[PDB]
Amino acid sequence: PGKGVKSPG
Amino acid sequence: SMNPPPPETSNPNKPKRQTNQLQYLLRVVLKTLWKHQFAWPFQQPVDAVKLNLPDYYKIIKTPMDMGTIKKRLENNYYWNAQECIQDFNTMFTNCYIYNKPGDDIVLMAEALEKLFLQKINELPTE
Repeated sequence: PGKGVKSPG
Repeated sequence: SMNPPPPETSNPNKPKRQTNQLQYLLRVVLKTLWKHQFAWPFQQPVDAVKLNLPDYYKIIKTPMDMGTIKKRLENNYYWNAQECIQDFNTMFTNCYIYNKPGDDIVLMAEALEKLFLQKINELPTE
């Protein structure tokens, strides 16, 4: 699997 | 679960240098990437324990991250700019090996890489 959803800083 | 030791940031046997290109890599290139809204996943080694990615360090045997690069530059760890540029390229390559197109981490890496390449296109002289 992957790292999932990432929000910008 | 365990992370590996991080990449070294100092080595008392490794000759050190400051070059105008290395100075640019810290004060222009790294600075601009570090402040970008997409920088945060790349500011420290991948924490495969916290992310529950038990295969990460099975697949990625040459890890790299901008926290490591920042420290190497601040320590004058490198002899030349190409060593540092290789570390950036390793960081991006690892991301593209482990993750899939369209994953958020990949979109973030792609934008950072474009910015990196724009800045290194204008490396100064000595």
